[PDB]
Amino acid sequence: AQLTMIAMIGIAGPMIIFLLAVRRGNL
Amino acid sequence: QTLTYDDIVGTGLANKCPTLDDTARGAYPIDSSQTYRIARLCLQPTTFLVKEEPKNKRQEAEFVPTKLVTRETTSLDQIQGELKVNSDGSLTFVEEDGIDFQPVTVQMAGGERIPLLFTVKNLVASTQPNVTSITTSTDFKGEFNVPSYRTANFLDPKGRGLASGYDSAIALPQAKEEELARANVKRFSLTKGQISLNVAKVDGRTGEIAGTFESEQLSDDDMGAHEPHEVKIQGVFYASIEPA
Amino acid sequence: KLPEAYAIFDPLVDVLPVIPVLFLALAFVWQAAVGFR
Amino acid sequence: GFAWWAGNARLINLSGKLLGAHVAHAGLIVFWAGAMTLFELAHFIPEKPMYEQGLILIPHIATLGWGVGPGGEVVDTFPFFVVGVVHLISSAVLGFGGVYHAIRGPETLEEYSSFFGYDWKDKNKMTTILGFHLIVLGIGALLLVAKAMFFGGLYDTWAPGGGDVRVITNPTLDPRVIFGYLLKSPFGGEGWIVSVNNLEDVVGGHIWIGLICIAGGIWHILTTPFGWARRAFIWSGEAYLSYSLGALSMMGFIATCFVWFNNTVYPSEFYGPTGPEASQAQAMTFLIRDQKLGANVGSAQGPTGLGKYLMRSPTGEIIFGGETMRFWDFRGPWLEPLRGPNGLDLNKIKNDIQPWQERRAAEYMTHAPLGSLNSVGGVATEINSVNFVSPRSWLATSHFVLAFFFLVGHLWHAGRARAAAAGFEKGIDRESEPVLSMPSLD
Amino acid sequence: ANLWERFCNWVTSTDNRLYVGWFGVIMIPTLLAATICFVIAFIAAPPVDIDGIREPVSGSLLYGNNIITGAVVPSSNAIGLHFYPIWEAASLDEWLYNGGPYQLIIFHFLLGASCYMGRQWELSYRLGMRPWICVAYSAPLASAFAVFLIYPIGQGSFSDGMPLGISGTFNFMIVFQAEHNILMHPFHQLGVAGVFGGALFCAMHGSLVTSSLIRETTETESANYGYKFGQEEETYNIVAAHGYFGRLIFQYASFNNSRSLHFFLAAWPVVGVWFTALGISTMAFNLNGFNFNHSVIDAKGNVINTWADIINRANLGMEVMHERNAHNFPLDLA
Amino acid sequence: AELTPEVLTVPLNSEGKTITLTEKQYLEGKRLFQYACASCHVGGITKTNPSLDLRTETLALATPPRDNIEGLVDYMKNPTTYDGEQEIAEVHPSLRSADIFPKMRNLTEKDLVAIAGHILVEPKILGDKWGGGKVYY
Amino acid sequence: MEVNQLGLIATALFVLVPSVFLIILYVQTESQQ
Amino acid sequence: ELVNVVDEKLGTAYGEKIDLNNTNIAAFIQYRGLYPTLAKLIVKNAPYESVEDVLNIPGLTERQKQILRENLEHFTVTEVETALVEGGDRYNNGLYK
Amino acid sequence: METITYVFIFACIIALFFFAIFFREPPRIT
Ligand code: CLA
Ligand code: CLA
Ligand code: CLA
Ligand code: CLA
Ligand code: HEC
Ligand SMILES: CC1=C(/C=C/C(C)=C/C=C/C(C)=C/C=C/C=C(C)/C=C/C=C(C)/C=C/C2=C(C)CCCC2(C)C)C(C)(C)CCC1
Ligand SMILES: CC1=C(/C=C/C(C)=C/C=C/C(C)=C/C=C/C=C(C)/C=C/C=C(C)/C=C/C2=C(C)CCCC2(C)C)C(C)(C)CCC1
Ligand SMILES: CC1=C(/C=C/C(C)=C/C=C/C(C)=C/C=C/C=C(C)/C=C/C=C(C)/C=C/C2=C(C)CCCC2(C)C)C(C)(C)CCC1
Ligand code: OEY
Ligand SMILES: [Cl-]
Ligand SMILES: [Cl-]
Repeated sequence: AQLTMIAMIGIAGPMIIFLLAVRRGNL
Repeated sequence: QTLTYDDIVGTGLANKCPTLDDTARGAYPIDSSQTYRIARLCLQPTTFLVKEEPKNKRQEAEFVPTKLVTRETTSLDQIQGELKVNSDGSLTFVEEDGIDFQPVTVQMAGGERIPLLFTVKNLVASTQPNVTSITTSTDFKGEFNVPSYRTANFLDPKGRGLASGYDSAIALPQAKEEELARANVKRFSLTKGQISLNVAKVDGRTGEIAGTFESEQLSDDDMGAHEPHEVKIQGVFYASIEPA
Repeated sequence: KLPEAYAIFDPLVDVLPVIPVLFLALAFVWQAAVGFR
Repeated sequence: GFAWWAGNARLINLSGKLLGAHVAHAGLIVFWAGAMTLFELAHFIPEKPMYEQGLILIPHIATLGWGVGPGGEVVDTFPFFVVGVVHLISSAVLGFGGVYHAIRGPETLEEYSSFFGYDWKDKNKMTTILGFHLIVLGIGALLLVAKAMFFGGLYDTWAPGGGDVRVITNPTLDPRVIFGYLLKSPFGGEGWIVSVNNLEDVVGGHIWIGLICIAGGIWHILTTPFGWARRAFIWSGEAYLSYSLGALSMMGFIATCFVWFNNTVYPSEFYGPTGPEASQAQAMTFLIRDQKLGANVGSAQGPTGLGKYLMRSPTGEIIFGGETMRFWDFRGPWLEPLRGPNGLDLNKIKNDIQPWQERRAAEYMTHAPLGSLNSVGGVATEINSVNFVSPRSWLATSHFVLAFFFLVGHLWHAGRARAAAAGFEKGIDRESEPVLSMPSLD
Repeated sequence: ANLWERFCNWVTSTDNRLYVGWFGVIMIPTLLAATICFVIAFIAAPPVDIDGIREPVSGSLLYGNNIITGAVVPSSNAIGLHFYPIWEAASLDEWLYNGGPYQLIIFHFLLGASCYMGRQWELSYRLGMRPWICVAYSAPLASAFAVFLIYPIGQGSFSDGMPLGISGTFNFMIVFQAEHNILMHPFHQLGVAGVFGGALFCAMHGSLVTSSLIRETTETESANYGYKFGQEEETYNIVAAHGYFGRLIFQYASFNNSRSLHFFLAAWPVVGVWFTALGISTMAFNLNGFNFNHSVIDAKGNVINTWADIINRANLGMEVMHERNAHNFPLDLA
Repeated sequence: AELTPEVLTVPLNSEGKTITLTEKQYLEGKRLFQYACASCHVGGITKTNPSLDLRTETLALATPPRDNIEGLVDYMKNPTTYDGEQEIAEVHPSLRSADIFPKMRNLTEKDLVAIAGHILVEPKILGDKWGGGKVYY
Repeated sequence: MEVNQLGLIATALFVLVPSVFLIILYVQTESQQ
Repeated sequence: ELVNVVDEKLGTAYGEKIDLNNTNIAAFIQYRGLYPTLAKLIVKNAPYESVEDVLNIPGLTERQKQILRENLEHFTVTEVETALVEGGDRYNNGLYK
Repeated sequence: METITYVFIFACIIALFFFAIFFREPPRIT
């Protein structure tokens, strides 16, 4: 679906912040 | 040389009739057999005269000069028609079609605006008998129609009109209508004008002629709301003759 | 329409132009994560 | 000490991180240009004029001569795909280098290298960065000339036979023509540079501008500002930004008028008709219909006394009547065959209107650039049915809004740069309030 | 102490009762030209053929207008967007008939007002103030450009710019609603929110500060005499005002920081009026308000009218009536 | 009220034979009429020649009568003036002129029936609104 | 124009009477000080 | 003695039939076979002294003459009214929809 | 007479502007 990809894509960004805030990263 | 649009545009030259060289004093001979048309007649006014109203006893007022306020929008052009030869040698131009009207408003001293429909609509103009040659002494004289300056759909500022609009002064619901009848009932005038065309230049080679004109007609009467003025117009003309 | 061999990607392509808007929104997720410092 | 909502101001003196911000943002621009083109091509249907399909990028490409043939007909969509793909791929490279410089790279450059590092106050270094970018811009202008003269030409709405792609072999070099445009009035009938109406002048002007920019680029690499220029400007990064905001504003206002009036470098085949064009086309349409019925359109007096179909402009030219009297400066390829030296030629009008001209007028009248925010075509009172807003309205409105805000931003940043330069951008020093040491006014 | 430097020093002097400045060097003559021509035209100009149909509209007091109906009438549609200075007319009589004074006034005024904005920047710099009062004035200024220049550009004629008159203003906004539907356009809706909210917050701020004046006077004297120009201390108690307003609503919907409060005062109406000026400037290119005409239909396909269709009926009445002699063809495309 | 087979029944030809459209055909017809015709014929008028509308009564007085599926399918292939005397494929979209009217290229015979069907059905639903113009908006 | 003749005296007293009131109060304020 | 001549004309046959001397050309769509070709011919060749005069228009084919005959009862003639025929108003009277 | 009245009031306002600016009560610090 279109709503499948804009989900894989929409989650890319907040995923980056999560992985970095957990690994106590240079935010 | 023949100019292009982009040479002319914005100059004022589009409102001017073609001229002929002052060398052009020939004659164009007419074959009573052959038929002819005017392929282009151009009339360029240069002066607008309005008859004043002397008010006192029969003094007969003068034609006074006026200022044009509507700019270079005045010339009649691309007029065409039959040029007939009549039994008695006279020639008659019968206008068929063309850009044969321009609204004009000139301003009198004191500030009165005078609109008029400068026209030669339905022009029929004729020479003396026994022409046989168009020359620099040939005159055409004729008459034409002057329809109402506004046509029938025109709505005045309170919405009244002839073919459209209110038939009363709706803003005065209980006023006495008798006094308002002239403003309320629109009328479509159709009057006649007179023109003389004087040929002063002739190119025998090319069928072109040029010269001077004077016409007389009535001004706008605002669909019967007020009395028209007499107007006298002078200018120059150009016409191209062709065998049909 | 796209060339047939990329046909597979039509719905991805319907979505791509919106992606630069997501970068603006991502700036505010990041700032929320660090507490608008 | 900037707040989070002014946080990009923290980058003013971090040349490294500021470079990443610029390069990342450049990736965003190239990304949208690629993604958007692909989106448009995915939705494109060649049986439909581009302007019925909400397209703004594909028309830019077609104007350069790719994908189209005689009449604007689309013949090959592969060039469109290529342009979109290559932009999209390139945004990955710009994105890569921008996040590297923004995040991982040297925070400041001036230690890593004296060539890439810069202080905003170093007037020599600033004019050398400017000079490089001038040269780059000049090259870009010459690329347009190269396309036009050596790689296939450009689309020419004016070409005989309905428009076509055409190689430009004699670009205009005459500076009286090229710089003559820059001196024409911006008012009606003149139109300043927006009136450029032929590709020869377009290509020639880009020759000039390419040379001028390269010349000026070399000038600024090799010079330092003279003292009159040193004492007239503020020399700070925010000041420089403010100068560029004003220039972008001016440019966006111009582009607004360009896409609204010009039908040469925005061909109406691709962008739809201009407003003046659509209005002229309606008068043409009813002139044609009525003349076929027997009307003598030259002698027909309308309600006002002015011609119903034809009248004179203030300088005498024969023009279309009705409200479109305002639009008589319009010029387009479907109408010019009717124009003689005094304006519209009544003999051509009576005898020489062709079916293709009837079609074009009917098409353009019914695709006037009027429509609603939700894309209902037509005047505000029209019912739903036609899904249409002209690309010219979308491009005009968007670029007006953008240009306005950038003028606001110029004022914002110019005033602030002046105040921070003089040292009172954070407020008035209580102990040294200037007004308190001035005499009173009365 | 050379002639030029002395002149420069007078032009930029902060001792002048009214500041001149470099922007003032342009502002003063252009505003005087616009003002003097406006007063004379409004009183005595003859009728102007605004729609180019030789139907002159009388706008001045001597030709039968009052203050409410009078206007300086826009230039003729026959001119469109052509530049019509005096020296381009064959006579003043011509220039007056075709609407020349309008063009003279609006161009001088827009120039003068643009310089007014710059002059606000300039004096702020000479007095060591922060610079952005001129940005607040860009909202009204943008609005004047929209109705006098941008909208005439997009439509092709200064004859469709706003008349310089009270009833002419109304004519302008009625015809705008029929041709664009400004009311259903979100940028106008934000302009309303900007000016309504602006009036609201004006009253709020005025009433809250006035509510919390510190007692400094007797009941026989104006409380205004409790404040002396230049006193260092505040004249009201902001904590009392906040204590009242935060209870009127709840605590966190009330400001306790006067700087944020006054920035908010500035921002809301300025930004709303930016949008409404951009509304006019984009309806100049005919990107009009929402059209929900016949959007609701039933199972069979009958149209089910909404209030939007009722709006459309009113718009139709404005459309068919305006400039009643000026259209020969069915579509009013500009 | 609803879109019943009665409303969806329309003359097939001049003999008086009738055809019953499906709801699907009708909506197909409406959609294709928007795609190819409404730029000039929104609401059943004709913007570039308002004297000629798409009212059933007007189509009935056309030569060849056009108030039926066959007449309208023919018109979309080979349009004539109202008195039938002159062919106007060069200035009116038709399959005959699909080269100059490119939106007609991809229209199939069943698309034409659906468009004709929409035109004969809509006045049964909308009455005077169909072809009446702004007076009835 | 056929305006209301009494509009003139209406306008004149509407201006005059409250203006005089203010001037009276102003002048007697100055002569205290 | 001040009368609206268009309203007066509505009280003649012009108010009930197609007036071959005055009516705008769009009325000829009310009857089959008449518009545009015959309507163009009829308007160009006005005025007519009687409704039957229309059958003498030079050029009519037999099919055209027969169409006119079928419709003669829908026609009338009254005196030409200037207000209705000037301005090219028989071709476009300013009324669309 | 109406024209005279309108213009008279307008001119009185302009005159008031002049006094209000050049003959104002001067603001004086504390
Ligand atoms: C090339 C353009 C450019 C550049 C590089 C800058 C750079 C800067 N500006 Mg300027 N600015 C610009 C244009 C520009 N500006 C324009 C055009 C305006 C007028 C609107 C301004 C007005 C302005 C103000 C008023 C201020 C700045 C400030 C600043 C600094 C900090 C900004 C920051 O961190 O933003 C942080 C970013 C945000 C808070 C996000 C903003 C959100 C926007 C408004 C929403 C846009 C949404 C969009 C319309 C789509 C909506 C759809 C939805 C799905 C989201 C920085 C130096 C500040 C300053 O003076 O610092 C010195 C400051 O106070 N700018
Ligand atoms: C085009 C938009 C843009 C860009 C390019 C930047 C860029 C930058 N900002 Mg600004 N900013 C923006 C918008 C933008 N900002 C807006 C809208 C706001 C308002 C909320 C701010 C507010 C803001 C603040 C408050 C600050 C900055 C700062 C900075 C810099 C350091 C940020 C950092 O270390 O984050 C670290 C972030 C992370 C580690 C999280 C992940 C971020 C990555 C880059 C996301 C990339 C996603 C993408 C899908 C990857 C593709 C990779 C592929 C190409 C291989 C950086 C150069 C900071 C600064 O000046 O430093 C001194 C700072 O203090 N910004
Ligand atoms: C204007 C953009 C710009 C600028 C000014 C800089 C500047 C710099 N970069 Mg960055 N960088 C950029 C873009 C930019 N970069 C991009 C787009 C990428 C992603 C591919 C990177 C990735 C990158 C990395 C990975 C590193 C740098 C490093 C550096 C520094 C030294 C570079 C050096 O010695 O090479 C000098 C010159 C060369 C190596 C020659 C390269 C020839 C180029 C590629 C030709 C370009 C062609 C054309 C002009 C533009 C592209 C064409 C396209 C438009 C179609 C310097 C501060 C280094 C650094 O800071 O480390 C501490 C480092 O390791 N950069
Ligand atoms: C991005 C482009 C750009 C930028 C930002 C600069 C920036 C600068 N240049 Mg360079 N320059 C450039 C391109 C650029 N230049 C190019 C391409 C050339 C080659 C032609 C030059 C040639 C050049 C010379 C020869 C000189 C500069 C100088 C300067 C400095 C002063 C500029 C100044 O005072 O302008 C303000 C402008 C004026 C005071 C004059 C205004 C005159 C114009 C024509 C008025 C028109 C305004 C009007 C509203 C718009 C209509 C346009 C009109 C022609 C119709 C400044 C650092 C000076 C310097 O210090 O050099 C070291 C200097 O002497 N520049
Ligand atoms: C403008 C570009 C049009 C398009 C698109 C469509 N039509 Fe049209 N139509 C148009 C005109 C100017 C005319 C009158 C033609 C003439 O001179 O006689 C018409 C006429 C019709 C008719 C006849 C109506 C009648 O009362 O006899 C029909 C049935 C018709 N048009 C149908 C039609 C269809 C189905 C279209 C989409 C395929 C279509 N038209 C498009 C102008 C335009
Ligand atoms: C092209 C392509 C690609 C690319 C992609 C990318 C580049 C992506 C990115 C992405 C991103 C870039 C994303 C992001 C997103 C984000 C988001 C999703 C956000 C959200 C937000 C929000 C929701 C917010 C909220 C909030 C907050 C947080 C705070 C305050 C409040 C508020 C509410 C604002 C790929 C790889 C696929 C491959 C293929 C193709
Ligand atoms: C710094 C920062 C920031 C910013 C960021 C940025 C802005 C970046 C960007 C980046 C980018 C800019 C990115 C890009 C990317 C891209 C890519 C990754 C792409 C890919 C592609 C592909 C893979 C393709 C594919 C294809 C093809 C090839 C063909 C067709 C189809 C398709 C499409 C599928 C922020 C604000 C957030 C925060 C803070 C920090
Ligand atoms: C390409 C082209 C072309 C051409 C172009 C050209 C060639 C251009 C030029 C351009 C130019 C050549 C421009 C210029 C500009 C300039 C300006 C824009 C200026 C500015 C200035 C300023 C802004 C200033 C300021 C100041 C002052 C005044 C004082 C002191 C301070 C200062 C310095 C700040 C044409 C059209 C043909 C065609 C098309 C293409
Ligand atoms: O709205 Mn309706 O549209 Ca803009 O033009 Mn056509 O008419 Mn006229 O002159 Mn002023 O007004
Ligand atoms: Cl009006
Ligand atoms: Cl019109």
